[PDB]
Amino acid sequence: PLNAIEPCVICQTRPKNGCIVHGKTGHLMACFTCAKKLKKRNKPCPVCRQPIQMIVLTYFP
Amino acid sequence: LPLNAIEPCVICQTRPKNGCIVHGKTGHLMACFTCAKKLKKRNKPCPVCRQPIQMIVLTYFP
Ligand SMILES: [Cl-]
Ligand SMILES: [Cl-]
Ligand SMILES: [Zn+2]
Ligand SMILES: [Zn+2]
Ligand SMILES: [Zn+2]
Ligand SMILES: [Zn+2]
Repeated sequence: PLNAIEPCVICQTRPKNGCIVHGKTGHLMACFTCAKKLKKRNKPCPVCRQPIQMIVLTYFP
Repeated sequence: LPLNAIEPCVICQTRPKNGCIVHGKTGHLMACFTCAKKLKKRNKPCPVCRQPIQMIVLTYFP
């Protein structure tokens, strides 16, 4: 996934570490800060429009 | 920026890192969904932090 290393598609600054979770699937295209704002404002997933169940701060060990 | 995100699953060394191991509010992404599901199914902890595995999230990269 060559886009995994590109910046947050919302702020184009921070890395993609704000995983938007819904059930057993996640869309990772946004930083924790950007993804938390969406959760806080009760917005859906930007790409699939499923509700945001949680934000997971994603590390690549 | 996490340049290691595009390296393969550290377990099978084949499939991409799309098996996010979730525990509390954090996730360790270093394994494919297949490999991460086997760990969860067999009730193993997170390979790198040993926290219990709450869930595996099949991670897509829009
Ligand atoms: Cl959250
Ligand atoms: Cl699971
Ligand atoms: Zn952002
Ligand atoms: Zn989504
Ligand atoms: Zn694997
Ligand atoms: Zn862990």
